Amino acid sequence: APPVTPEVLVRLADIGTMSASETTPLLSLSPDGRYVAFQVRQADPVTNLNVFRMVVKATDGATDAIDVDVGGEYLFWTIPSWGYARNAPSGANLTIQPRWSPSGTHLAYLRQDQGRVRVWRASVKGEGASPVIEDAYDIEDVQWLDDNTLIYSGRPGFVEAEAEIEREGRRGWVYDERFHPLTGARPRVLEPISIVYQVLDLKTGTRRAATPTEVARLREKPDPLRAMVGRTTFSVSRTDPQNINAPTTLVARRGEGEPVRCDEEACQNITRMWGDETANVLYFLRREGWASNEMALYRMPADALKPVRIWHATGLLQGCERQAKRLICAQESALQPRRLVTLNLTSGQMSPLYDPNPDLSRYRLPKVERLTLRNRNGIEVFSDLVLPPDYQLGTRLPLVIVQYSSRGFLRGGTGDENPILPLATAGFAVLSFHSPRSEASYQRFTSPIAQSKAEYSNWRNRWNILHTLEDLIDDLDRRGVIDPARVGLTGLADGATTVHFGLINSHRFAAAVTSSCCTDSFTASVMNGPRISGALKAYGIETDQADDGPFWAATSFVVNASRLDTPLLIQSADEEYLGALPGFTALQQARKPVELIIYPNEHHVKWQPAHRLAVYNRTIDWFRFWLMDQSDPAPDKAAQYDRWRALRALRQ
Amino acid sequence: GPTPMVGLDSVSGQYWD
Repeated sequence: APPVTPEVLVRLADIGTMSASETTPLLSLSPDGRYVAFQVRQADPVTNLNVFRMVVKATDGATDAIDVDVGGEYLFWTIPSWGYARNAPSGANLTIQPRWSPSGTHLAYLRQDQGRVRVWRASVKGEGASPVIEDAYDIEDVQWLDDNTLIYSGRPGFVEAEAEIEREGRRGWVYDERFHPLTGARPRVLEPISIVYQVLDLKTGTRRAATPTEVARLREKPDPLRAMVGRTTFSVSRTDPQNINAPTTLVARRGEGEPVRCDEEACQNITRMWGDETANVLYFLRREGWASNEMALYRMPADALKPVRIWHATGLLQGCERQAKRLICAQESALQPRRLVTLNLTSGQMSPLYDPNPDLSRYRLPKVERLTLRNRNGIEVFSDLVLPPDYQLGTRLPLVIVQYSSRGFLRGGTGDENPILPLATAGFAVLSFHSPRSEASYQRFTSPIAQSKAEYSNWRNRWNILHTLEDLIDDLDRRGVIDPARVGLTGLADGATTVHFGLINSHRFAAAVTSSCCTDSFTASVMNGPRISGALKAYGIETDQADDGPFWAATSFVVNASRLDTPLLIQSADEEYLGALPGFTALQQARKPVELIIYPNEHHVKWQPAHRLAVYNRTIDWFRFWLMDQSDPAPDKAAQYDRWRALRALRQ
Repeated sequence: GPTPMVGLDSVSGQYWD
């Protein structure tokens, strides 16, 4: 049975944005409940393109899925942040939620071609799709008002503001709060920029202004934490509404009556609920078990406050919507990539509905085992241990750590950068680390910004993270599973920070890979520009200290270059590389084994399939080289190993 | 991180959760 290689992993299809959870709106049920519509994305590293398909599948399971549209460009998820109308893209794709017409015969949805987001309309038995709305601005959302009428939104003001920036540039721009140098040398558009609503009649091609009523049908979103059954409104609240770390509890109000709080433990920290008038019940989801490692679904007769658990598992259920007494969900788990599933709301039985991948038991899969421990600060931790398919007990393996969430399918860790199953296939033990809760998250805080400030104070939470990794390593060391002198560490985003912290404040790692650098004043103050730099200070990032200040000594590679002896590979997007340069240069000057790779037209999370594959392969090669002393003799890698042999020789 | 909600994804202006 063939192995799971980087070539296999990069081609495993997906549904919705990279990191999806309970409320990710990645599917839509038809009005009568008989069909589910959703987008499938599949990456091709040879053509270096994602291929997108809009898919319709009967919820009864009896007929094959149908592609009702094929095509489009990778549409970035973007939002306003920091007072900018559009922050740099994280690189993640926007989840595309198809809108069914009231008749159930057509879909409307966003789709990008030639750099422009339009509304497309597709026939649901497969007969074709075409764009029906385009404007000077990207369309941001759409709904059906009736079978022939669409309302849609976007920001022509954003376009106009861009043209004003372009005019102003003729006189030079003052460097101020509009700039974010890391990502580009132009002023950004500042908020406020308004959203404009328009209505299109598809039968006449005419457009008109929306009415306030129509507008609210687009603007208002359902609260997934609120439901009605009869006269009873279910919601969730805290005994102390200000304290964000106080657990929420299910509450019931009959009409305008007093709220009644459910006392049961099961009613705490609900993530999703659904009311069913016919059955007169409330259903809800939540996380539970050690370190919240499992999901569970509850059924609660709406007369009372006695929830009963009907399903629980490791994994995730995402985007779930109800048809009668089934839930239709996306679902994933360690060895199951994202697929659609039906959950029986009486028995709690889960059945396959649609899997865009073949069955992976076709491949020789690594062995997975969920680890649990309480860390030295008393906090419950889980993580996943992945072992090579031919693992014989007694064998001490090199270890590679991938961060920092492990709830779902073991793909590439956060940002999909570090290939878990292929690493195991290559002979490594892999720890898929699920970063634990901070101490601060157990204390009273009125703002997530104030909590952050407590976590960064003296890098207290970063130490809790590092000590947790050291606990896990020590565990696997006692079990005789790993050689503790041969531990590799990877990170992207918050995991990158952990890598930087880890290489300076321990000697437990023999090799590392990061997607970005650095955690230093240059990156956080200078390259962010004055707006973001100033805003980060409230989060506990000391951007008013220069790099030789006390806060940065724990993480700056410029300050600590001369004692940083661990081999480090940085595989950066061009959009983040500038931040790495002072650090990189100090390391080279101090003759350390560091290498920086740059990828063009990329983001914080990488989107181009050829790039991802190349990242996967180099990261495997890197760990094989430093932790196994092995090199692949393929002649197109010879120059890479020349370079890495030279890095190795610097160490003496 | 990929998902732009609550907390810091590193120190360069991206959000987590």
